[PDB]
Amino acid sequence: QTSSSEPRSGGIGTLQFIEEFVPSVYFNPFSGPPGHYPDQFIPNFDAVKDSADGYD
Amino acid sequence: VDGASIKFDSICLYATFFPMAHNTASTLEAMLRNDTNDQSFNDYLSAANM
Amino acid sequence: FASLAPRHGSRPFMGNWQDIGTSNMSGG
Repeated sequence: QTSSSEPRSGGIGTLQFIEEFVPSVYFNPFSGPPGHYPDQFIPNFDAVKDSADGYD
Repeated sequence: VDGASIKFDSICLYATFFPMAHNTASTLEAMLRNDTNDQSFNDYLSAANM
Repeated sequence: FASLAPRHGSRPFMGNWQDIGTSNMSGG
């Protein structure tokens, strides 16, 4: 068997970043109540913390 | 002519920051980076002066 | 955004909706 023992999970490569993550056309932006906004546009935002990261 | 002189020794830039909560100051950051939420200003005089 | 507003009683002390922008110029 040439392949791995366990299938790899956790992070996509460059070619799958191209297929997914097509640029988001966000119509009527930020119209909702807070918490229903795209916070995952923000480069500081942990999804499983629901908070923006800091320097420590 | 009257001998008044001025001499600028040093200079510093100061900036007071509102200590906003980091998950609130990131929601305001994200809202203010749209093309629809551009901070638009106007000169109070609003005149071209000749 | 009622968690950012001060609580006069148990109601959030919000501003007005239309008081967001400025409009003053030199006589206009």
